Amino acid sequence: GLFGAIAGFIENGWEGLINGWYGFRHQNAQGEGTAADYKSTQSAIDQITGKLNRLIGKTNQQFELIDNEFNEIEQQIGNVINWTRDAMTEIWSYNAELLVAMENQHTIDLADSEMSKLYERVKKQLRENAEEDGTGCFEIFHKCDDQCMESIRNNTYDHTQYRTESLQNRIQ
Amino acid sequence: GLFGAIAGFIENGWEGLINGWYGFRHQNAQGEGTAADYKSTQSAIDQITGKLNRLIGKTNQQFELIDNEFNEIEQQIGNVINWTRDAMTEIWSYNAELLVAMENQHTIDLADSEMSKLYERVKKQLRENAEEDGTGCFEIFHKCDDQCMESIRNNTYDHTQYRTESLQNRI
Amino acid sequence: GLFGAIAGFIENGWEGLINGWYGFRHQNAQGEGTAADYKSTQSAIDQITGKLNRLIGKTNQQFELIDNEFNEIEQQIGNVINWTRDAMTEIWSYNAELLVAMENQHTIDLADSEMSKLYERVKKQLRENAEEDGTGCFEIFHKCDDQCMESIRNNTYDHTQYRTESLQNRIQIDS
Amino acid sequence: GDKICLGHHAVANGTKVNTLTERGIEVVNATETVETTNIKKICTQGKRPTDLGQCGLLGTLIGPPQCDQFLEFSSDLIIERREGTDICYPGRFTNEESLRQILRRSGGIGKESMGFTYSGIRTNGATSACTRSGSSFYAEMKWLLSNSDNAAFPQMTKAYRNPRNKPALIIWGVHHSESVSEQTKLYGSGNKLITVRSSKYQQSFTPNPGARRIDFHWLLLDPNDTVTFTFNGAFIAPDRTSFFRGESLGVQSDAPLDSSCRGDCFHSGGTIVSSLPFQNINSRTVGKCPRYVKQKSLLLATGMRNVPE
Amino acid sequence: GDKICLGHHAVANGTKVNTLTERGIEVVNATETVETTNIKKICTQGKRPTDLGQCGLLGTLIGPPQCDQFLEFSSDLIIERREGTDICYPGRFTNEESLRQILRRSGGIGKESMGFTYSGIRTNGATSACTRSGSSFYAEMKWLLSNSDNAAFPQMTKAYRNPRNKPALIIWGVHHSESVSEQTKLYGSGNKLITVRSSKYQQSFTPNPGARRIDFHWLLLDPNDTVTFTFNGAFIAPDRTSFFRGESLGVQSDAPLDSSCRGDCFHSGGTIVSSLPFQNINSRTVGKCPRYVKQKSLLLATGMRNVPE
Amino acid sequence: GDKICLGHHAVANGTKVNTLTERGIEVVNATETVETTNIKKICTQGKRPTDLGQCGLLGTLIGPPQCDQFLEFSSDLIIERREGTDICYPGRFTNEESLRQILRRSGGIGKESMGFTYSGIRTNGATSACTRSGSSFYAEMKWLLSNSDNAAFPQMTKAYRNPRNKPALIIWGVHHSESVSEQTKLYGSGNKLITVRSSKYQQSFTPNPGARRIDFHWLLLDPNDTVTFTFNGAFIAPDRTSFFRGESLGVQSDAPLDSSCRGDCFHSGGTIVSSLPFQNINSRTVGKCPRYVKQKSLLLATGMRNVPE
Ligand SMILES: CC(=O)N[C@H]1[C@H]([C@H](O)[C@H](O)CO)O[C@@](OC[C@H]2O[C@@H](O)[C@H](O)[C@@H](O)[C@H]2O)(C(=O)O)C[C@@H]1O
Ligand SMILES: CC(=O)N[C@H]1[C@H]([C@H](O)[C@H](O)CO)O[C@@](OC[C@H]2O[C@@H](O)[C@H](O)[C@@H](O)[C@H]2O)(C(=O)O)C[C@@H]1O
Ligand SMILES: CC(=O)N[C@H]1[C@H]([C@H](O)[C@H](O)CO)O[C@@](OC[C@H]2O[C@@H](O)[C@H](O)[C@@H](O)[C@H]2O)(C(=O)O)C[C@@H]1O
Ligand SMILES: *[C@@H]1O[C@H](CO)[C@@H](O[C@@H]2O[C@H](CO)[C@@H](O)[C@H](O)[C@H]2NC(C)=O)[C@H](O)[C@H]1NC(C)=O
Ligand SMILES: *[C@@H]1O[C@H](CO)[C@@H](O[C@@H]2O[C@H](CO)[C@@H](O)[C@H](O)[C@H]2NC(C)=O)[C@H](O)[C@H]1NC(C)=O
Ligand SMILES: *[C@@H]1O[C@H](CO)[C@@H](O[C@@H]2O[C@H](CO)[C@@H](O)[C@H](O)[C@H]2NC(C)=O)[C@H](O)[C@H]1NC(C)=O
Ligand SMILES: *[C@@H]1O[C@H](CO)[C@@H](O[C@@H]2O[C@H](CO)[C@@H](O)[C@H](O)[C@H]2NC(C)=O)[C@H](O)[C@H]1NC(C)=O
Ligand SMILES: *[C@@H]1O[C@H](CO)[C@@H](O)[C@H](O)[C@H]1NC(C)=O
Ligand SMILES: *[C@@H]1O[C@H](CO)[C@@H](O)[C@H](O)[C@H]1NC(C)=O
Repeated sequence: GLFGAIAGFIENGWEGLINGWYGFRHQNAQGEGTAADYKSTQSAIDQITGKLNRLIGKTNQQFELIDNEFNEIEQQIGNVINWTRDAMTEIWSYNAELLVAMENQHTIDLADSEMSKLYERVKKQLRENAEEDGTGCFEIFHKCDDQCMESIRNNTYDHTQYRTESLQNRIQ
Repeated sequence: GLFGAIAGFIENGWEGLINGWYGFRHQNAQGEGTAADYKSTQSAIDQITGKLNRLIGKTNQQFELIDNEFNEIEQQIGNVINWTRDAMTEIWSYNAELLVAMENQHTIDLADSEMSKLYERVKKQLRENAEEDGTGCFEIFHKCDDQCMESIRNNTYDHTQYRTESLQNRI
Repeated sequence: GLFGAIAGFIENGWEGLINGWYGFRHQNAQGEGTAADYKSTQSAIDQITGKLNRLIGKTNQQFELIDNEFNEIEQQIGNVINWTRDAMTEIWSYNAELLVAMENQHTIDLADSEMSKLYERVKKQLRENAEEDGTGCFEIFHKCDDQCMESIRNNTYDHTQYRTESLQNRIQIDS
Repeated sequence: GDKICLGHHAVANGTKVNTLTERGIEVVNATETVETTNIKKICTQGKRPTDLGQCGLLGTLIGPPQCDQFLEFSSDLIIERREGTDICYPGRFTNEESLRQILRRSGGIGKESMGFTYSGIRTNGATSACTRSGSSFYAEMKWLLSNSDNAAFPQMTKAYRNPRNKPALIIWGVHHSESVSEQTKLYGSGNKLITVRSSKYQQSFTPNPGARRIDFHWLLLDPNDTVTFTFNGAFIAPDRTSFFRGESLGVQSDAPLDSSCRGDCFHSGGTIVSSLPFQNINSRTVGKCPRYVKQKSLLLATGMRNVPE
Repeated sequence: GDKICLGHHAVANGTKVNTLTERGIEVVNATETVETTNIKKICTQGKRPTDLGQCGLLGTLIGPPQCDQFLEFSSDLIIERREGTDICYPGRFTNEESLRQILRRSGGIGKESMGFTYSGIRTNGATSACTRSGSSFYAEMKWLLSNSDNAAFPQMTKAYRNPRNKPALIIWGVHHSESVSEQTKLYGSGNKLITVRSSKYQQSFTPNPGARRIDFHWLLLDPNDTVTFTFNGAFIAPDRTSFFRGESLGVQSDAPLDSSCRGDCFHSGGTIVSSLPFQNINSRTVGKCPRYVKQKSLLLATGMRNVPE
Repeated sequence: GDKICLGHHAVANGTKVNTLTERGIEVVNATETVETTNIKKICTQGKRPTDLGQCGLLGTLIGPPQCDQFLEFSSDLIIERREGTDICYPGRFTNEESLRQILRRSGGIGKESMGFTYSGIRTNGATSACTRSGSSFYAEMKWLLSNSDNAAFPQMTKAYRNPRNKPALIIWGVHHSESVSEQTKLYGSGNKLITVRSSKYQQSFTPNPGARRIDFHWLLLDPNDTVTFTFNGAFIAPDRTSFFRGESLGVQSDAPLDSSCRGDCFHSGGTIVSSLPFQNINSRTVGKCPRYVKQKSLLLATGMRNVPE
């Protein structure tokens, strides 16, 4: 990853995230639980779908026979054909090796940016009410139940409500 | 898309921003005010031209006739020429497509990058005097008049001179 | 320069950092000092060696002579061959041009990334105990001797250990 | 302390792919881009197919017994077979592959009578080599010879002007007898010159006895243009001329026809059906085909890095 | 509280472009990369053209009436025309296309005499197929024939050493009479034999009486090298050989010439003027050209993503 | 006030590379991908070379004196020189180039007797151009003529069945005499003809007397298949036939061999040794070669953006 989230500061993936691609795992007094952000999963799937749209269902141009495997042709022309054919294959094999290699690179990093973005939002959403732990967690400084953790995922977290309270906790 | 600023955490552009590519919009005691930025605007067009200088005005190779339009040549040979020629078209139509599609993706992501790069230059410069919306605004916790706003714009803003004041406003 | 670290906020590179690729430079009460980073140098180099493997020492294509350079072959087929060869040249000169120009665009930005990643690693380590100065340095709000500096470089720095002092240096107002 | 943690998904069974810097890096899910699944059948559904079988393509022009079925064939997909031959009486078409390629895209042929009539000679020249319940000849040709052995051949001129709106395929032949006596016995004595002239073609022919053959020659005659023949023996006359119906694709294969599968990309070993942009099945394809590559497989990532705990 | 906000420009006038991820995303500004704007003219400014008109290219070697002002020409842009003809009297060149191809890059021709003087024979054989003031012949050629009707043509040798620094294009002809009777009239009676022998080229010719035609054959004679003509009749001998000037580009077209536009990319119906990398105008071009693609449009972004207010 | 900083390395003066958006941007380290250093020798180490010296490649099949020591050979690397000649006596091969193209990948050749025994003719025809220690004509050929001058040469049939594992290379020659008279002196009067027939191949040849020459022809006989020669004169008969060994590369060069450098890529001017993807040395190469590009240098960044202090 170029953004340093997937296989970066985030230790690993979650083998129990069936809901989507990226999620929220919260810990509180109520207990542990896991959700999944639709917006950032969908944003990432279309960019992969769009990649396959350009590569699949391509209309190809017609090509006719230039040689003859039953009654063989004048070997001057014949060999010229073979020679050309061989070069054509080499160009395409090179391009296929490169297209995929190049596209896969962009795919991996694109999924990583998505991780980075979602993290970025939550960071800015939480303002001065939480501190990042460095492995992808936010230590919320005010007591925050299942309804409260909801407001973060649902992206409707009024930070003012918990500021004075979680600030006092940040000094002690 | 990659950087998350343009069509990301920043809502939209400004059709009123005619003076340049990227800029600042301050609100305070003395009305509105919009002003472009040079370095980052300049930097971005330095790059876009670079792409153009690599595509426009190329020296092409010379190619002679191999066919004959008016006196149809031996079909064996012509069909070979016609195969090769169409095969070449396929390779270039591919390249053209993929080059233009590839270069374009890079243009989109580079331009989003210049926005982020600038946004972070500012974030750092303000230190603890301002917080963040997450919509690309910095809530400044002291009185910054129009002549203060410009210090920020061109990297002369001294955060220490407003720090003590700012910190108490964040409480 | 996508990640804005190299040729961005980090003013310049250090001509005297031959120990490695990306590094640290501390300034404490005990003087000045430079040390390099293995984790992030190696991450970059492995991804650059990767590119060389991809292009250097690749299996070449079989080539055979179709022309004749001693007794010239019939003119018409000679021109078709010449035309075809020159198309190949145009094609491969295009590809190489672009392959390299793209691998070089990715190399520079990949390098910038590793600098930015390490920077963000250190930023998170220090937590509330330091501030960013905008030039790539951290103003550390507590005493940090050689052992302390060492712990940061090799990721064992314990922020909770120094937090209490740092806050007494950052918030220079009454609460 | 209450915490909220962000993170991505992973599977137990990732797939390996290649990037610009990594080779063999593992992703959540991937997709093959190289087709390797072949249908061992020529997929003719939708098409109007022609399985020439025993009949060679150039054969449909002259009409040996093998091609009686396809004298005026009509298709948009012409399947040649290995056992197919163009002639029965020994002899070879000149610039034959050029003609083959033209016939492969022709849409089939429609034969039209050239309207030649001859007296003073015999036009019924048949041979045992080509039997159709007794000795016969190529069904579109006439073997012109003297009324009796050693009788002189009259200097003849025959002209055909193309009344259609599309070019006309004109085939004639030069019969080379066995001995010098053979040639004198069927035609005159002396030099037998055939001359064929149109407004963009002039060619002459001399028979070469010593080894018997009918070598066939062709020209494409434009609308409202004339072909003239001037000869005095050894000449094999066209009865009918051919016109191309429209468009077709020519395939060479040993694969059976199947009218239940549909496809548009063909080769000697069957049909390639695929949306995929590349294929490793066969490099020598006809029709609308995916680009041929050397790799068995090239997986395209459709998911992030797989980082299991 | 006071605040400073960050942003970028926008428009309503945004162009839809294609990326690896999405077809039809909107950017601030774009710029077409495929050229579709044709000039219906051949662009001859800065060059030195030679429009051949009624004169077929190879006509410049032998000199039928159509090609009289093009016998020696200097040019870096040779333009063939649909109407151009190589001949006046029925006949054809050997490896004509090969010759055409080497003539197109010649830089034009310069003509020099071969020092051929004849006696004991006639030199002035004309025909009604080539008219200047009535019966005429090929201007760079001599039709040699017997002193009277049925008179015997003498056995002869003709040598010519290339004096120059570059190779010479020697063209000769063979005359094929209407009949044996006619050949006996023009030259002697009996076997007629022509041998053209250079140090790198041997090739016997015998005339074949049957249809009136003159076939032209050719070689490149090297410096210091000698070509030798041994013949006894039916020989259309050259009066003049031809040397190439430099480098030229050959074009085939129907477009008129224009000396007020500059360009290096020519085709069937004009000239492509562009700094763009690709063109969608014609798959068949000559000179220094952008690459033909099949897309009408491939738009390159020259601005950021457009998100209007 | 303690502080820790983050940074990267730099050198005094790095190297300039090109990117997508900038030209000549300095980076810490870069490497070359285009090979321009040529080794001016044929690097034969590991291979078994065959420097054909004065023997032309095609000589090896018919056997002129310059090829006595190459009538049979084994090689994975054949090196043709400019001074090689295939003939001893005027005349060309037909298809000379494809025959070279086939021989250049043969892996060498081995000769076998066809075992033609001849009755009632003269076998020992000789030329002084070919005379040597061994025999007075091509080593692998027999010049067949009449028992005496002007005597009639009988109509004759000779056949050869390939008894082997792999296809045979069958060479025959056609003799064109100096004159009609001379053709009569060697083979008798009358029109002459040569026919050659396998199950793939069928071709008729007539001598064209006028300028002394021997033109050679060839085919590839299937294993188990028979070839057939029918002829009444002017026939140059094969004594032996060639069989290809394995796999070779064929180089045309004027550079000396060197048996102390490993080579895989070859061209007219020596050897390219390089694991580089591209080369700017020579566009016409043979073997496992870097692709030819028209650029001198393409620098690839092995390091980061250099920013001096
Ligand atoms: C006369 C005709 O139209 N067809 C003949 C055929 C031809 O005359 C011949 O192929 C032309 O060269 O010959 C047939 O021949 C009988 C006989 O001919 C002798 O010359 C030959 O030496 C014999 O072997 C024998 O073939 C034939 O074989 O088909 C008869 C046919 O009607
Ligand atoms: C005698 C000569 O050098 N040229 C003749 C020319 C040739 O002999 C002939 O073209 C070679 O095949 O014939 C020309 O004449 C007019 C006349 O020719 C008769 O032979 C023919 O029978 C008539 O129909 C009529 O065309 C000619 O003009 O080409 C005369 C020329 O002098
Ligand atoms: C008879 C035979 O098999 N070979 C002759 C040879 C042939 O007659 C000739 O190559 C057929 O084209 O001629 C050779 O002899 C010397 C002699 O030949 C004259 O034809 C020529 O004018 C002179 O060079 C003269 O010396 C020959 O070797 O070429 C003799 C050989 O026996
Ligand atoms: C050009 O290549 C083709 C295919 O590689 C060659 O044909 C093959 O080789 C032999 C015949 O010599 C057969 O056993 C194979 O079945 C052929 N394959 C196909 C697909 O046709 C062909 O011989 C080559 N041409 C020349 C002139 O060497
Ligand atoms: C190869 O393709 C060219 C197309 O450039 C063919 O030439 C065209 O012929 C078609 C009819 O067959 C006409 O519609 C066009 O007017 C022709 N165009 C030109 C520029 O000549 C040509 O026929 C093809 N060659 C072979 C051997 O099939
Ligand atoms: C095909 O291209 C090559 C040039 O790359 C021609 O070959 C040579 O051309 C040079 C011109 O400077 C001359 O020295 C010789 O005529 C050739 N020598 C060698 C070693 O290749 C070739 O002539 C071209 N073919 C045609 C038909 O023009
Ligand atoms: C992982 O990828 C595979 C193939 O890339 C997907 O398999 C396809 O699944 C659909 C059903 O949803 C089938 O109809 C197709 O036939 C499959 N395609 C192929 C090419 O085999 C699969 O859906 C993906 N897995 C998950 C969990 O999304
Ligand atoms: C934007 O693109 C348009 C159309 O290609 C062009 O006229 C103009 O030069 C470009 N630049 C600006 C700044 O408008
Ligand atoms: C840089 O790359 C080159 C390969 O061209 C290599 O020889 C050199 O040792 C590398 N490293 C340095 C530090 O120069």
